[PDB]
Amino acid sequence: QSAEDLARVPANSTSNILNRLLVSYDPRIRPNFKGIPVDVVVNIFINSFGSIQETTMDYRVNIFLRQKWNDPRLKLPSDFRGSDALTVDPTMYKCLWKPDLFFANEKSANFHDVTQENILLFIFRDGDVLVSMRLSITLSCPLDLTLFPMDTQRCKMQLESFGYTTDDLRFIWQSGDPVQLEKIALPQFDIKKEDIEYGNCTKYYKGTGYYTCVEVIFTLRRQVGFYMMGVYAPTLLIVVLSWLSFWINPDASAARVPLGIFSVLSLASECTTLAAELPKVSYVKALDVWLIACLLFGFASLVEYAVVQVMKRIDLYARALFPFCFLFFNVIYWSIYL
Amino acid sequence: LSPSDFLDKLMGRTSGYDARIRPNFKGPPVNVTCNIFINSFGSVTETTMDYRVNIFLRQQWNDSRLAYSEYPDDSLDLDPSMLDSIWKPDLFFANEKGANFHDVTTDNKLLRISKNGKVLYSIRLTLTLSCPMDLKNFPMDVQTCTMQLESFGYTMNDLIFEWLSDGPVQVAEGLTLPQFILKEEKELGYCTKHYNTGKFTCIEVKFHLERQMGYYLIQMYIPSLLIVILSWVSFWINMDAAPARVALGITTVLTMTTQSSGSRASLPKVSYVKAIDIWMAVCLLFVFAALLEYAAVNFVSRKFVDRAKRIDTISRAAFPLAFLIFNIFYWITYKIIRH
Amino acid sequence: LSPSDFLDKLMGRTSGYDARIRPNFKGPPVNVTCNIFINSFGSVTETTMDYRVNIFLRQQWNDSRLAYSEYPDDSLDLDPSMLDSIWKPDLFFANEKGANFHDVTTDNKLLRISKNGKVLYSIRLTLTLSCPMDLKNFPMDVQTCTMQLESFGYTMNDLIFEWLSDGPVQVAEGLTLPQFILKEEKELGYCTKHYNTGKFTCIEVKFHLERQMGYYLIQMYIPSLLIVILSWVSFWINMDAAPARVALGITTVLTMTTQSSGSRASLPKVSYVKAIDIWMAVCLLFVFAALLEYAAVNFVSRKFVDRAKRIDTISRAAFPLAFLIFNIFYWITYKIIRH
Amino acid sequence: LSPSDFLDKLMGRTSGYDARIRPNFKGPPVNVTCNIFINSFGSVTETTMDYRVNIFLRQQWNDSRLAYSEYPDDSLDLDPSMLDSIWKPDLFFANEKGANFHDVTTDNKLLRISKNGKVLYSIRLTLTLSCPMDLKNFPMDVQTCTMQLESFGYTMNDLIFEWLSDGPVQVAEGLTLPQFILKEEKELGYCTKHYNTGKFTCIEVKFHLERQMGYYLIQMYIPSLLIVILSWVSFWINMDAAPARVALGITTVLTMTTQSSGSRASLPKVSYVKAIDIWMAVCLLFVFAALLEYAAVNFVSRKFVDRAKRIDTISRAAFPLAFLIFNIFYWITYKIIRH
Amino acid sequence: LSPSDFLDKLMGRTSGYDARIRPNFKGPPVNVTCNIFINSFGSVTETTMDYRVNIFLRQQWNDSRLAYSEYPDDSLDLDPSMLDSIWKPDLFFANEKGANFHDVTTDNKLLRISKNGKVLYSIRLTLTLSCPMDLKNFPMDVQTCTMQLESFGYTMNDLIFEWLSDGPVQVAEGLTLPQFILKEEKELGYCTKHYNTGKFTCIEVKFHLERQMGYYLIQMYIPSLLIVILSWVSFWINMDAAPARVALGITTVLTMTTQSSGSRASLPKVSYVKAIDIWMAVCLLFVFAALLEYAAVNFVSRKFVDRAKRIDTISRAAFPLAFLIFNIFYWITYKIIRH
Ligand SMILES: O=C1C[C@@H]2OCC=C3CN4CC[C@]56c7ccccc7N1[C@H]5[C@H]2[C@H]3C[C@H]46
Ligand SMILES: O=C1C[C@@H]2OCC=C3CN4CC[C@]56c7ccccc7N1[C@H]5[C@H]2[C@H]3C[C@H]46
Ligand SMILES: O=C1C[C@@H]2OCC=C3CN4CC[C@]56c7ccccc7N1[C@H]5[C@H]2[C@H]3C[C@H]46
Ligand SMILES: O=C1C[C@@H]2OCC=C3CN4CC[C@]56c7ccccc7N1[C@H]5[C@H]2[C@H]3C[C@H]46
Ligand SMILES: O=C1C[C@@H]2OCC=C3CN4CC[C@]56c7ccccc7N1[C@H]5[C@H]2[C@H]3C[C@H]46
Ligand SMILES: *[C@@H]1O[C@H](CO)[C@@H](O)[C@H](O)[C@H]1NC(C)=O
Ligand SMILES: *[C@@H]1O[C@H](CO)[C@@H](O)[C@H](O)[C@H]1NC(C)=O
Ligand SMILES: *[C@@H]1O[C@H](CO)[C@@H](O)[C@H](O)[C@H]1NC(C)=O
Ligand SMILES: *[C@@H]1O[C@H](CO)[C@@H](O)[C@H](O)[C@H]1NC(C)=O
Ligand SMILES: *[C@@H]1O[C@H](CO)[C@@H](O)[C@H](O)[C@H]1NC(C)=O
Ligand SMILES: *[C@@H]1O[C@H](CO)[C@@H](O)[C@H](O)[C@H]1NC(C)=O
Ligand SMILES: *[C@@H]1O[C@H](CO)[C@@H](O)[C@H](O)[C@H]1NC(C)=O
Ligand SMILES: *[C@@H]1O[C@H](CO)[C@@H](O)[C@H](O)[C@H]1NC(C)=O
Ligand SMILES: *[C@@H]1O[C@H](CO)[C@@H](O)[C@H](O)[C@H]1NC(C)=O
Repeated sequence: QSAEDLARVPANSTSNILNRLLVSYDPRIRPNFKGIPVDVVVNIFINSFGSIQETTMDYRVNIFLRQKWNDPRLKLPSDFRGSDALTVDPTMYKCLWKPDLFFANEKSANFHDVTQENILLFIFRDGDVLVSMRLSITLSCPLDLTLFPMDTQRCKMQLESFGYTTDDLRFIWQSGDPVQLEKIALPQFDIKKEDIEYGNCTKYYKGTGYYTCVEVIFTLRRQVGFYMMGVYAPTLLIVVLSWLSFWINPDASAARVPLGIFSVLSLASECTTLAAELPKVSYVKALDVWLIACLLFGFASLVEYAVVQVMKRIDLYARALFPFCFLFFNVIYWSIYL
Repeated sequence: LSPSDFLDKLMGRTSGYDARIRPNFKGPPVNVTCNIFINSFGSVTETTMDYRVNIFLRQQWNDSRLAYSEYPDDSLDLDPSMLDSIWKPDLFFANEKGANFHDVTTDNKLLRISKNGKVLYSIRLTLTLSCPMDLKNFPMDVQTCTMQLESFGYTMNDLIFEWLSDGPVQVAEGLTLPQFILKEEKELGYCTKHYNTGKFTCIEVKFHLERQMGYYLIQMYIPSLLIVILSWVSFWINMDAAPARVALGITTVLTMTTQSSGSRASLPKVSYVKAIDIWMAVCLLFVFAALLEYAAVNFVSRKFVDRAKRIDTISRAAFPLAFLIFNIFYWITYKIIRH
Repeated sequence: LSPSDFLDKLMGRTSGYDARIRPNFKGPPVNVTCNIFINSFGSVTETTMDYRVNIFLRQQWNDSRLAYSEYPDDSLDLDPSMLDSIWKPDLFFANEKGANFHDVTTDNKLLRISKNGKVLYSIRLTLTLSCPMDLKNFPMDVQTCTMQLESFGYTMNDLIFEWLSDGPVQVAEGLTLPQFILKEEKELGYCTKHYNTGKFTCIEVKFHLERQMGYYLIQMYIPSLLIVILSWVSFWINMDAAPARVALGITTVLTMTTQSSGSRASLPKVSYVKAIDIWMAVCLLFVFAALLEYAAVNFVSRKFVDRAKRIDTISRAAFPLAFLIFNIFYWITYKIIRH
Repeated sequence: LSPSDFLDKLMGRTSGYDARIRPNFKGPPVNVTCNIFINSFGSVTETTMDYRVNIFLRQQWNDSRLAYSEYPDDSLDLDPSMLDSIWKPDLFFANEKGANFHDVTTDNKLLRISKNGKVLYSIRLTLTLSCPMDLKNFPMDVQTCTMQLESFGYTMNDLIFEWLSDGPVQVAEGLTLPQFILKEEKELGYCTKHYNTGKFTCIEVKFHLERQMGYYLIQMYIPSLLIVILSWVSFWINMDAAPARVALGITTVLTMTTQSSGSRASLPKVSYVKAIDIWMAVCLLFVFAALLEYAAVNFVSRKFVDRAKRIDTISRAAFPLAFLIFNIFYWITYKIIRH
Repeated sequence: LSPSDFLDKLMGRTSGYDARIRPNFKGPPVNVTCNIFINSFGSVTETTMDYRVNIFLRQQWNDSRLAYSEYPDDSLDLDPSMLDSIWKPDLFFANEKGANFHDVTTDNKLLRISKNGKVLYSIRLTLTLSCPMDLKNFPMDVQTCTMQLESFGYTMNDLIFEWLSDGPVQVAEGLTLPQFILKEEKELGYCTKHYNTGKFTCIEVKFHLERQMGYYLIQMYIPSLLIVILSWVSFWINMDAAPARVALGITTVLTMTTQSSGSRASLPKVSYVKAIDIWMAVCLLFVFAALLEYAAVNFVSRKFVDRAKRIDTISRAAFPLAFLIFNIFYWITYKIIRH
């Protein structure tokens, strides 16, 4: 603070005569104090996007949160030409004002400190201050998996101000390619740059001001192939098996016994075995509707066996009605829940 | 002039101010008007008995040692780093399991001093609060997962917390939980600790949770009830045609045992009897009863055939009455009364 | 004249005081009196042999150096930031696996000096202690899980711990564990470790955790018991029948195997045979024996009926009595003689 | 004099060493020869798409202002405490998720300044590196997990990374991954991130993680083959045995579908079709095709009686040809056509 | 005078003692004699190849600079705060993944300066070491869990570690593990690394974890063996009762497939073949052979019924001998040959 000098030429002497020793650049008060609102220009750059836990409703994402604004109190003097970007080290990162943004739906955010600190700050000639920082956030998006094996989840990330209203701080995107991302592979979902829809949405918190905010809305379409080749076509095959079991002879035979007692057992031991693999969420999902319909059809097959052996005239109607009755449900279900 | 030295002229070293003496020392206690604003909610985990909530917390209190009328700027802001200079009331969540602040891109605290000395202190915490749950009646229950704010070191003769009037606890809209549905009726209340040292203020809030049984109906009630009806239909046949009746009995008992296995495979890990395990043991018992009815009919049948048809008709009239009586008792005692 | 600056002359620079020299140095030891207040309890895991407990730990000791006489206030306390200016006894937990203080809205540390000299120190820890669990008789066993306070580099001629006289460890009232139940009788005493470098003071608590057995009784024991009774009912019918007993025998075998193969996801993953594994293997052996000793009858039958009738008449009393002697052995071995 | 005081003389408030500017500033780049030495390689999961590594990272670079010729020591060391008083290249892993240093007894950083200007900086890091792996051909996949180091602040005008000459990346002998096997062929190259401001330097090393298909081939593939063979043997018999054909048909269909749904809960939880799913679906389809062939030859038996026998004898030679054609079109496209 | 002031007279900034230089400089290397005392040994997981310990590390050494013969107290001890004023050997664990000190109620470390210059250092560490286990013969394996202490930047001619004379590694008396048993045959050796720079010193202690398989012998082997016995007694007795034969065949191959593929969630997930997997596959092959030989007798049936029954009796005599041959050649291989 009160140290006289160490050097006069390089890019540290200009910072020493710019703040914390020279004329008061108070890092507590914003630029254009009681004047115009500061305009922060944010543009994240996603490096990783994963672990969408359907039991906690969160997703982890690593960004490069670049934010760039205009501070007229850091106007670099014309003594030099080589310091077009006066690079201040993060030891003095707190000696100059920085906008206090925060993610309004984060859960446990933290910085990165591998081999160095991961914050870079530039100060330009015309006063434009630039702050890049690597960040590892875990935001929360409310997953509504009612249409579970065919659902589309929108998950949004919203940056906000913390203590500065709209007439003091104001966020705007870079207006050219503001949310970039690397080639990233979700385990179950499918992130797509075609829908990266973003926008401003300021909040009107009552009594105290009108705080600024921006947000990105990713859209994830859960791909269906494992479920379709998993718990759809073998289960439909089990039901079709128990349909075609009506073609075995009942007259002087005993071989429809296993084809009943093992059809219903197999469909039940498929249903309640699947009941652990699915996400543990206690409301009606479309897959559960499919499973209960297939179990109802297996039960219907065995009760048709019962009614033809408690009462040629019923089997010929069942074989042509109920495998034809499956088709209406298989049309309306994939028309409604898809 | 500027705020950053006006705070040094108000609370700093030159002026008279102390950072660990409460307002109105040796007088009336300080009334902290505390309210919260939750954002997230979840991880309500019945294996460790604790949920996790991510709240904003606003405490506002007055101290005339910061009353100023020197210049018209009526909203002073302290940075969240020199926050040890002002006096701020201690507050610890008396049932937490581990909890901490947020420090992303800035410090997530705020301290705004007004003109009349009324200061307003807003923090952003995440909390792993403990909640003693009760799964005696699992798929039809209510949890009264609560949350307390208690003073630490200051008795009720020195500091008193009180909720804000106009909706103290709020909820961020569009808040979905994977299991429960948080009610719109949250009961704010006055807890109070009466310990050997003194009496300590303790405000509290009680959320009500309701587990929605829609998945358990479609996956574990309807199939088992269907299997019980199928086990009826098994011995509802008239003659002694063996393989159909034996087939349906073996079918029903195998699928009921497999249902019970999977129900243990997916449900919470709790070692006392739950209202879903009662209803599975009873269905297993009824399929056992139908198989035993068939075995008894075969054991008496080789006069004998007349008594065999008589006990068959009596059981075919009695088992629906028995299951209806059980189902009536079960659903009244679990869905209606303890609700 | 203020409690901020009175301590700076009582224990600060202009005072003879060292925070690394115990009271009564080169004299009698320091009788630190400790007592605990357990807030939470749980996470009792059989995979890592630990259990997590969230305690209010207080400890008091009186030193002659920290006694004042001219001050108006009886008991003054200092901020937890200046807790490096008083000698505090190094009380470490001899079986922990990681502990951490709490710092929500203020650090949860309190130290209050009385007038005569009695220092009080109350902190809030979140430990995860390690109690070795022995699941030899799993669905009916107790767990004596302990907590061992100790000193770290102060022998018993320097530091000595001891509990309070009335109510050392008082667990909170609303506790509910998912598996166990915390028995309300907490044993407490000395351990007093005698290492090869001196006798180090120690105090310890032992909690008893008893299982709740009702869920295992409903979902493990009773269905398999009814299965083996029904398996005896199977071979009690006539022997001149090829598909009339194979059906019920293989039904009992399939239900037993699917029960014992679905129950393996709800037990603690240890690798020594416990009680429930013995009981689930013996009933499976019994229904297998019933099916095999029916198949041998069906073999030997084809005066050749008399030998099979003798075998059936012997086995119909052999199987239930040889089961209800093992049942006696089991329920006096695991429930009675092994406590 | 002492080496610590000589370091204070060489760089400090006496000489003109500025620890914030690169060596030979306003001049050529400064090459940093970097090499790593991995110690652990595990937790390579498919749920969060990342592995975890534990490396010794070493960097050698030339510093002009750190030469000296008036000291007896051939190469000085530097204390890990006073280590932020020197220039160090900002080097971060561009694909990391969580990274931390170690200090188990002391800091695990070591900085050695030679007599001519060479500087060696060796640290021990633990990293969670994010590699995106695909499981399009799951049980014989070969995943390339990359580790890319790159600069943060300086462009390639200032800082140029390059691997060492002989043995840049070495592996601690005796590693064993649970479900993978690491190949000794590590392909290392340049990365040269082309951004808008400048081309930031970037180097990378790719390990070739290969999987071993033992557990999958014995638990799933060989049972699938055996069940297809049993389905063939079902209709390989003559039509005189009406029970046996449909019995073995239902038998093979059930064991195929339950092997599928039992394997389905031990594969990695993804949502696109793996190579094991195509096999466990086509085998089920061929078992179902054999059973539907039985249904057809029972439907046509209402060329007076050989209308079924000719079709059955055609199937008894046409289904093994279909399975063989699928095997040659599978074990070529997954085992040798995706290397 | 006071031990703090006399200590800072001995080792302060004055009196010529630099902490950043080793004792006996330019001479013989120091002999750091260290020993450990482990408390917890838990979570030996197979999915990440690690194990967590919680040890007391005590290391003693010499330095002539910290010698005195003028003070009454013979063994001074400095508080764990000012431990940066004494040279300490910069050890680290050569394979630990994550590791940390303890900080409950104090720092859990101690440093005593004896009168003869013998310095004694004692830490309490929590470590997560990495041991590369192999589960090739899974329920009968023996693992060697190692722990290596090493120097960080001190050559063999600058510092050497060596174990204590008597009792260098000793466990707590009451510890236990869920799966393994920690034997009392630990081996203590040197594994000195010959790196590029020098021969950095290192010592190693290896524990032998021996797995016990009562749980697997009860719940993984015996059900499948009884299922194989049922598979034999299928065709041992029921000659002409085809509906009482096909049913037992379907049920036995179905319950064996279910037993094989519904009990893999309770086994450690690896990809190479384990012993229990070989045994499961051979039992599946045997029940498949039973069903296939039934189908073969049915095929050769439809003048030759004597040959059919002869093939049946030859198979009923050959299957027990073949299974005993496999069982012996498996058990003497895995239990006695590879142990
Ligand atoms: O005084 C408050 C309490 C209230 O808490 C609910 C959460 C809100 C989120 N933003 C961020 C902090 C807050 C705010 C900003 C500046 C001064 C006071 C203040 N707050 C919270 C407030 C709302 C609005 C605003
Ligand atoms: O002496 C004590 C111990 C006792 O511990 C149980 C927990 C309590 C919580 N609050 C926080 C600290 C405490 C307290 C305040 C002032 C003097 C002594 C004191 N305590 C704890 C006490 C109760 C009450 C109070
Ligand atoms: O030198 C030692 C090693 C020994 O380690 C086993 C555990 C012990 C419990 N406490 C921890 C610190 C210790 C101790 C005190 C004073 C000098 C040396 C010293 N330690 C450990 C010791 C015992 C006793 C004591
Ligand atoms: O302007 C930017 C934004 C952009 O963010 C994506 C991450 C990148 C990583 N490194 C570190 C900071 C950055 C950079 C260096 C110098 C001036 C501007 C600048 N950045 C980020 C940039 C890329 C490239 C570079
Ligand atoms: O250059 C290196 C890399 C190498 O990393 C593997 C582990 C080692 C452990 N100790 C600690 C640092 C190290 C060392 C000392 C002095 C100069 C270079 C140097 N290292 C690491 C080295 C080995 C040997 C030694
Ligand atoms: C975006 O933010 C709010 C949203 O309504 C709006 O008031 C503002 O004018 C918008 N445009 C900007 C900041 O350029
Ligand atoms: C605080 O609350 C108490 C409650 O008894 C009241 O007497 C007092 O007037 C209130 N206000 C102040 C400033 O103490
Ligand atoms: C604090 O005191 C002032 C006195 O003017 C009063 O207006 C204000 O309402 C008080 N605040 C609270 C929270 O009681
Ligand atoms: C501590 O208790 C012992 C009794 O064992 C007594 O001899 C000693 O004087 C006590 N010390 C103090 C300071 O009270
Ligand atoms: C205070 O010290 C004296 C010992 O002379 C005794 O009255 C008492 O044991 C101490 N009080 C405590 C330990 O609370
Ligand atoms: C560093 O200096 C040495 C001195 O011999 C020289 O050989 C080498 O080329 C220089 N550069 C690098 C990158 O090592
Ligand atoms: C660094 O590498 C460059 C090649 O790009 C070479 O010209 C130069 O001599 C090397 N050494 C230094 C100190 O720049
Ligand atoms: C340490 O070990 C070396 C090994 O040669 C020995 O020469 C020396 O006397 C030992 N003791 C010391 C340095 O105090
Ligand atoms: C330290 O020096 C003494 C001097 O006699 C010697 O006996 C001892 O072996 C040395 N080492 C240790 C570890 O005490």
